[PDB]
Amino acid sequence: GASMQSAANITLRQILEPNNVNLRSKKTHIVCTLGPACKSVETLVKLIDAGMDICRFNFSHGSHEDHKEMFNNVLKAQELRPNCLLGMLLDTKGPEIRTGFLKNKEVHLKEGSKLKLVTDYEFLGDETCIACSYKKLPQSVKPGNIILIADGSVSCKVLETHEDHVITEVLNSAVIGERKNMNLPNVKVDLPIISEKDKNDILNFAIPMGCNFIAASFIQSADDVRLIRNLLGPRGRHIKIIPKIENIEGIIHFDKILAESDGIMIARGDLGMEISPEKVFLAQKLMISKCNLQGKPIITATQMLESMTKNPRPTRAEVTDVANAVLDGTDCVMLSGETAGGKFPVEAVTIMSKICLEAEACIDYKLLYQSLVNAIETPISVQEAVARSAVETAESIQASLIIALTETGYTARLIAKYKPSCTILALSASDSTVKCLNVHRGVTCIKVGSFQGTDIVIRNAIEIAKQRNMAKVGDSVIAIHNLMKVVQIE
Amino acid sequence: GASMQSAANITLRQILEPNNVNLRSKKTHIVCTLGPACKSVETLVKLIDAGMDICRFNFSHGSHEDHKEMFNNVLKAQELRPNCLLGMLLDTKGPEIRTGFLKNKEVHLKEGSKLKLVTDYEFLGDETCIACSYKKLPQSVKPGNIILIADGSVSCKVLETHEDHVITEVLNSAVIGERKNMNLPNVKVDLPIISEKDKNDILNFAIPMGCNFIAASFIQSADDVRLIRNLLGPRGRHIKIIPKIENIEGIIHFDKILAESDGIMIARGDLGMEISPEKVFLAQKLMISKCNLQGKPIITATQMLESMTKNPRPTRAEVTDVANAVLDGTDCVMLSGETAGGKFPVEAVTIMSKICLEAEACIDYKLLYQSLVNAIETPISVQEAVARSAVETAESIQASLIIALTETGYTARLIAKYKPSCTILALSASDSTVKCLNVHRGVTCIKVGSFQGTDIVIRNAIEIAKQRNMAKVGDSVIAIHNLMKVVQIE
Amino acid sequence: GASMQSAANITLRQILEPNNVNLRSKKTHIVCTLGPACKSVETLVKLIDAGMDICRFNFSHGSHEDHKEMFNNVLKAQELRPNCLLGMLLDTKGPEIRTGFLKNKEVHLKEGSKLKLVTDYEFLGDETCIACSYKKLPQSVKPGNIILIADGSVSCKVLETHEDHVITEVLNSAVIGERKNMNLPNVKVDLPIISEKDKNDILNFAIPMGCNFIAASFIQSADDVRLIRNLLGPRGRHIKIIPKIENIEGIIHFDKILAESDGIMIARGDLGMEISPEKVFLAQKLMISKCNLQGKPIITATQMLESMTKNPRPTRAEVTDVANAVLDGTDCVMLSGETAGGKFPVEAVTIMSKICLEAEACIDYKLLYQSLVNAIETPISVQEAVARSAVETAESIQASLIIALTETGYTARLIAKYKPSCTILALSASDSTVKCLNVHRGVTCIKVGSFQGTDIVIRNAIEIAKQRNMAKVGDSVIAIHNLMKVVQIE
Amino acid sequence: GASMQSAANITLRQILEPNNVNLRSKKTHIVCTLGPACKSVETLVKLIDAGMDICRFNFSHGSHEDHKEMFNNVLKAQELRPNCLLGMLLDTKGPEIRTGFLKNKEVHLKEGSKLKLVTDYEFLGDETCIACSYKKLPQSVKPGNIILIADGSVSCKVLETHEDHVITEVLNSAVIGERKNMNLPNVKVDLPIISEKDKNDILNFAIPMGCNFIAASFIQSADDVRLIRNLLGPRGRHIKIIPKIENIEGIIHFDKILAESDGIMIARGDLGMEISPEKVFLAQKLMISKCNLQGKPIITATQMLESMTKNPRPTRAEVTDVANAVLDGTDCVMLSGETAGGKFPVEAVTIMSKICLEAEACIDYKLLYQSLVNAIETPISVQEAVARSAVETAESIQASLIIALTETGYTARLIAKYKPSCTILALSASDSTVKCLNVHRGVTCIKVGSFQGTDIVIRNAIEIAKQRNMAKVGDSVIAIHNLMKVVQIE
Ligand SMILES: Nc1ncnc2c1ncn2[C@@H]1O[C@H](COP(=O)(O)OP(=O)(O)OP(=O)(O)O)[C@@H](O)[C@H]1O
Ligand SMILES: Nc1ncnc2c1ncn2[C@@H]1O[C@H](COP(=O)(O)OP(=O)(O)OP(=O)(O)O)[C@@H](O)[C@H]1O
Ligand SMILES: O=C([O-])C(=O)[O-]
Ligand SMILES: O=C([O-])C(=O)[O-]
Ligand SMILES: O=C([O-])C(=O)[O-]
Ligand SMILES: O=C([O-])C(=O)[O-]
Ligand SMILES: [K+]
Ligand SMILES: [Mg+2]
Repeated sequence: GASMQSAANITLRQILEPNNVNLRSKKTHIVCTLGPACKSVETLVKLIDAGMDICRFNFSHGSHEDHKEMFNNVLKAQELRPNCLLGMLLDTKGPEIRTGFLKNKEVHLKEGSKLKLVTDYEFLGDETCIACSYKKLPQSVKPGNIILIADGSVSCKVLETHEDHVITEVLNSAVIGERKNMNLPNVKVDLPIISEKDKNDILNFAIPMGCNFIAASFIQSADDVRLIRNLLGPRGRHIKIIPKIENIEGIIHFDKILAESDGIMIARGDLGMEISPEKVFLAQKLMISKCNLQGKPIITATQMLESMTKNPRPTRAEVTDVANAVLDGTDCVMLSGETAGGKFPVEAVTIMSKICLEAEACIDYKLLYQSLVNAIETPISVQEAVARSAVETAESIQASLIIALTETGYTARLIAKYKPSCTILALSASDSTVKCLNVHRGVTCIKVGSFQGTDIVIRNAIEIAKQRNMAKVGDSVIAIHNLMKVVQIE
Repeated sequence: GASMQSAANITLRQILEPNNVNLRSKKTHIVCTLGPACKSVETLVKLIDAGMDICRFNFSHGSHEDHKEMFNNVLKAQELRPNCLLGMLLDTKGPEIRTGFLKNKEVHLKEGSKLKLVTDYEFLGDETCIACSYKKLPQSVKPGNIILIADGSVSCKVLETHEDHVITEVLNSAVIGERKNMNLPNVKVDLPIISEKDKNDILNFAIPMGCNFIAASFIQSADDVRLIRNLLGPRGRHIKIIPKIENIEGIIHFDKILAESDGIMIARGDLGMEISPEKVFLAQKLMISKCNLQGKPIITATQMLESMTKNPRPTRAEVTDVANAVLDGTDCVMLSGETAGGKFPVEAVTIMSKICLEAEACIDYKLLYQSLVNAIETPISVQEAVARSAVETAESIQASLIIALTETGYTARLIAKYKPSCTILALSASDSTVKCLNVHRGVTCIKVGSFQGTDIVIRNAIEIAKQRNMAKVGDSVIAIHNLMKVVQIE
Repeated sequence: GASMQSAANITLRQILEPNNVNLRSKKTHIVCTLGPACKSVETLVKLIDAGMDICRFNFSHGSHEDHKEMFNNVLKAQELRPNCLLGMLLDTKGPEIRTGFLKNKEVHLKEGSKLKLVTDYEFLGDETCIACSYKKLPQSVKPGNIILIADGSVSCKVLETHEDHVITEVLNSAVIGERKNMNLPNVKVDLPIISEKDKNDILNFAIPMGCNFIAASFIQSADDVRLIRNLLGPRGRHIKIIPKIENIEGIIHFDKILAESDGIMIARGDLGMEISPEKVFLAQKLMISKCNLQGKPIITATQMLESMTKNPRPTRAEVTDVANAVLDGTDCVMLSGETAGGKFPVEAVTIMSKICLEAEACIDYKLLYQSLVNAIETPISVQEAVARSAVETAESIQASLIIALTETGYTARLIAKYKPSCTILALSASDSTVKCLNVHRGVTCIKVGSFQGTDIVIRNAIEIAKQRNMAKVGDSVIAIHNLMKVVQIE
Repeated sequence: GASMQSAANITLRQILEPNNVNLRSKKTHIVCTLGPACKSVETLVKLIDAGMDICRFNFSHGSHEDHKEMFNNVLKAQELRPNCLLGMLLDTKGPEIRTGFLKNKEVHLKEGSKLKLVTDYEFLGDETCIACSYKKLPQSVKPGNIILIADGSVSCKVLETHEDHVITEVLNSAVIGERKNMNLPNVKVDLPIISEKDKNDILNFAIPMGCNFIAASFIQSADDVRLIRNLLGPRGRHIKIIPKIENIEGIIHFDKILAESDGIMIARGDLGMEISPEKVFLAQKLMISKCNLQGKPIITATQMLESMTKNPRPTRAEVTDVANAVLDGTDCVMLSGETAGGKFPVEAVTIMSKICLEAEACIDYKLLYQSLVNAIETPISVQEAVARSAVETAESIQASLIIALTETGYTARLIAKYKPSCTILALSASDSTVKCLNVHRGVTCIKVGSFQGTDIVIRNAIEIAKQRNMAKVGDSVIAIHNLMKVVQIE
């Protein structure tokens, strides 16, 4: 249980006058799933200009080599955009059930047609016959059952179950590519949380490549989170674990999963295949509420701008979904197929930033802070109080920035919890910190020198803030490191 | 200048437990647009069972012939569903700009290909050449301009402009049928709000057929409402006027439009094409808030479950759009192409009812009553105070129903304003009242045969309520008629 | 414990413009202790005119015959004021320690002088030697102890202890009469809750004379209240038990005492002698809150306008004490020595009415209603719901009266709990009801005939209301009997 | 116009358990009027221990030499108590009307006795004839007029008026001394705001002796305040002007008077004689509410514990008066005759401190700060923001103190406005600041060295706070000087 959503203030002015502010000045961060549509350095720079903050590498697709290439192109895109430090997110395979490979890379499934599902996962399929990664499929499904494919974009009714295959009837026309996700109704999937393939993805890519986050697919318990932490060991001590909530067990054990985790991802695609589509908005709102209360970052994911895979504009529902995720209190929003395989990756990232800018602009921050402080039980730590004091002071004097000097990012995470109206400028001499803080709403990072003076580091930040149009002369800034001070910009 | 959104109480119970209640028990009413996909009595009966409350007739499509056949098949579906009293809504053409007629009724437009937009509206087009209703189109657009087609699901870049035609580039692949809506960028449309074609539809369909509402397209002022009211005359005195807000002028003059109107339609499709898409959510939240304060009913429309024109289940953004429209304070939600030309009309309506039930079970109704009461100024009339108290009493004792005895529907309209947790049972002898109240959230009507004893009317209504499983023996009911009484079911 | 005090609104015009209103129009009711100072029918009539609602007969003073003569003078006063129905309250002796009788009816005790305390209670004393009613006095005190007399107005330090007597030092100058109350420090009084004399006062005066309330001195448990209820028996079934909280045991067991009681008296005199004076204001604010939350009436008693026993004007502290008792939420305020023995009984009652009216005019009834409704947990009974709804409907339409037709008084008590801005006119055929309801803030009673109908009764009530200037033509009145109706005075 | 009162939290524990805490640890400060009852150094030392914070010298009484010997005795007492820095308050005569001098210095006026009131102020009166300071007296009052004496403790009905005297009837029995204040009914007193006697008192006592405050009698306008400021000149620039509101003119112009002043004194004695006594509680609450809003200090004065001039313990009304002034939001409470001429001055100050501590113990500081912040419009100055944050932080971490380094007292006043739960420890090099901040609730000063750094002054303060047990090992303290730092006591 929980109670929700931030108070809005909408004027005619907001609806009619254009919001010409920079797309990178927004508070909500964007997770972009990388793939063929945005592989080039040139597209990665365009995505940075449009508002990309975190890069998602889905290990359910591609290969280590193709992911290694995309990763290095991101590093080259960062050399072209020095004021942008991107977080690197590895999204695991986990205990997934997938469709197979295809002869012509795309099949055009038609409503009313029969589709045979085979267990030979090496088989290159076509619209008449496709493979399933799950060898127990014939024994697991029964005639009448609805197999869901690609976030439920395809529904198949089981007609007959055999020894090695299943005959289905396609219930709707859809075009799908390779290795689409699947859901088998009321089937207890006999698959480990961490497979040998997951182990090779984490140890042989995540740790050597320098990923900041592990988005663990299908987490069911706090024990699963500890298992990954242990797998990561001493070398991966700075890699954050973001469990993905996408099954009933993740919902039931949410509170404990959240306690062990470094943040959460609401994996609505697979979740909306497991539970009734109408139940997902409840699960979304509940999980955001809880995360906001614990000060843990949350990523709202999947089918946010779905139509944008084919159209340069989103539907009406898609706009409200992004806006309402922001007003619910999400730290991040996410783009999946819209960036990885769609026709308009840049225009998808662009309008998402515009929707975030609009939604953030009508939030009632004075009220938002009051509602947080009322929910959080006091006494609180000295660090939390000073962090909170910074947010209230910033709001009272209409300060442009909160500058936090932090090695671990702890101070910045504490300020972020109180959702200030202004940007948080986290200043750190750690490379993991400056990229890990990207998952927290409204936190912008500057990488500083390891043993540099408090006041010189603050002036260099003010100088970069002036250089980035974040603050002008005459403005006030809050500086925090246990103390808080108000500096007038000059 | 508004402030909004109701408080949600979400438990694990709500997420995980199946809701097995009747689809017609929901408070949010559904407007279905009728068309070829639901032309049969069998299908029209399935939509009634699924939760349809108001039938929409888009006079921009079909013919007077096709619409008469449709109207009469609804009357036939009602004979089979006597506990359901549907409202009939005529949606005007208005000062619209449309794509013309097609050779094979449907075309597959492809990304990067050229499209010739001609001004001869008799030209049966193909994927290379399509007619445009606004003869002034070549002199109205300029090279580089983005023409929007079918709620902006098709974007066209003007390459060159000629005397009688325009040459564009199809910026995305899309399949479109006949008479798709068009938006011309920054063009002041020289067309009347009420045309001769519109007058013929109102005077020779709406009045003879007995339409309960006029959804007036592209309303820009209160004088346009006054105009339709005077047009309707005495013969159409019980017909409600529902201005559609779908342009900048409709937004600017919203307050004056609202004051003259009988309710509002948020026509997001054409509005989303007129203003930047990211600004539609702002418009929607502001208008719902303003209507909620005035006690005027509001219909949230377009692209609510768009993906369901092809798939038997919606996207994650579609589910939240509906849920959020309900939590915003909308009275009705609408289906356009999802029921008119879609492949899954019955499943579209069904999931829409399920999302409404799920969102309504969230609302903290005691907090919602308090916020309405705080935002309204005391003193109010004796009539409003008694309606207000019926809602408060109903909530305090957890009453099953609020039974309103009303000729006009005014009492039911007042109770509905205070949004109670239980159903408002509106008892009227008037056929127009009974069918008009369908636009107010949570109002269910019984048509009474006479105006006998005040206690016989109430007793017979409880007997009907019990049979319909709305009320059970031992429940309390509130009866309002100026007084309020609490009655025990026996 | 609890949390408290109602919202005040002070304008300059309230401070400067005179309050010309009738003194009996106030909501807060006055309890006047009757004695030699107000024995005459002539004075009792002026006391009615100055705002007296309940008469207190202190059985610690006088005699049965003297109390009977006064009671019959109250009945003659009421014949001259037929619009005034006084409640009769018997205050029991209880387990009290009293000073004796005096040779000259008064003693002028001088600071520094020695005072001998004797145990022969038949001895008429003087300035040098006064009797004490507690035989165990010399064995109950030790040298250095401070004996408090007359609400702590006299302090005596024990110098020496002997078999049959005690020698003390008068610590302050004071003039005192006979049978003043006493407090012995750290003494658990070896006296019963109800003595044979208390039994005789109850059964031989309260039941035969027809008293409406028993204010029981020194109640320590719910067992004491049940003892009294059983002592009253069938003949005393309509007599209300108002326990007096005047010792630690009464505070410790307050919640259980309150549950059995029909109301509470904050007997601040003795309580102020038993506990530290600074602690009494805490006890008072807590008790009023607990009573207000239960809908049980409370009387704030003792030393409210003390200085007015000698002066025609009160002190600044005395005015704030009365005003603050009203804002705290007391139902009644009491005058003890101010009316029973003082030099200005009429001017004491006059100013008390005037402070009450001034403070009642500060109250924000909308905020007061909201607070109570928030504090009381739902579901509430249908009866309590319609009572609550009559309060809200009256405030919403600015109604002049709440007309409640009740036999037992139950309905009027339910309305009185939600503290309306307007008077509650209770109509009852029961003579006990009509006199008992006086202890409730804002309730005015009219005795109706047993065989009169609802319409006849509501019409005569409205007629009396016009005659009494309680309501005028054009005003709205709420009538409740389970239903609520709004009536226009014509 | 205003709305008010601080929310209480009372438990049985606070009522039954003894609070044996140091009387100088309270937040509310005490203003003591010095007179013959407390002339000795030994008594002044006991008054300091009992909780005296400001010394009032009423120049309406005694001689210039009497006040000087008194001031010197205060200076001597302060040498025995060095951890206590008292404020010196001069109370002017103003445009006052007084009773004359007596040949027995104290007379006993009896009820129903005739009294002559002469205009020759050189006459030594008895109970049959007393002098008046207003020569215009028999040309200002008519038969039936009630002349008031000594805060209205004596009422005098005019029997007849002549040329040099009047004949009145003593309406009550009272013993009075020399120079008692007087109020003439509906008479416009033709006297100056500051007389030549007031001029000599301000210029030849307040400036040379070093008074910190001037409580100016009967201030009517902002022009009167500006006049005193002009008189005080640059020599007395550090002297605070505390206007006394004791007339209709002072209430009508309170806002402009408050704007010009350094604080306010609610002079209830004369005020209660000018307006109806039942209206004084309205004035008190409105004025406190307003002063609290502007963060200006307010003193609640007269008859707070009046009965204590004769008794070692107070009335019930007196306890609620002090307690309720604290809960209303008063900075100081004052003692007049209780300390200047009474029989029990030490016990009066003791009980006053005990009531303060009790009232302060039930204040909800988190709710108080919330209400203050909501009542003050944003943006505010950086100085007010930081000060506000010191309060919020202190409450969040349960800090022991707020240490404010301030030269003028500006910082400490800004903190005092937000009423923290912990003591404000103001540190200043200035002697006037240290003795002026006493008028602000919860402020304690330590006088520091002028040429010492911030960090040496803070660690010295901590060691003094430790010695006084105002802070201890393990505590958090907030240090403010524009910044806020949280210091751990080690
Ligand atoms: N009566 C009808 N007959 C045939 N097709 C219809 C009918 N009504 C709607 N449609 C089809 O469904 C689609 C969506 O319906 P809808 O009523 O929303 O029309 P529209 O083109 O979007 O215009 P508008 O902006 O007025 O709603 C139409 O474009 C059309 O293809
Ligand atoms: N009926 C009476 N006859 C004579 N004197 C009375 C009477 N009632 C009260 N008094 C006088 O008024 C004073 C105050 O009255 P009060 O009723 O408060 O009694 P009390 O002595 O204070 O005892 P308690 O604690 O019951 O109030 C008494 O002490 C007595 O002097
Ligand atoms: O993995 C995801 O993001 C999902 O399933 O939605
Ligand atoms: O007309 C409509 O309904 C629209 O444009 O959304
Ligand atoms: O009996 C009383 O009223 C008292 O003691 O205060
Ligand atoms: O002067 C005063 O203090 C008064 O009148 O109260
Ligand atoms: K004076
Ligand atoms: Mg005075």
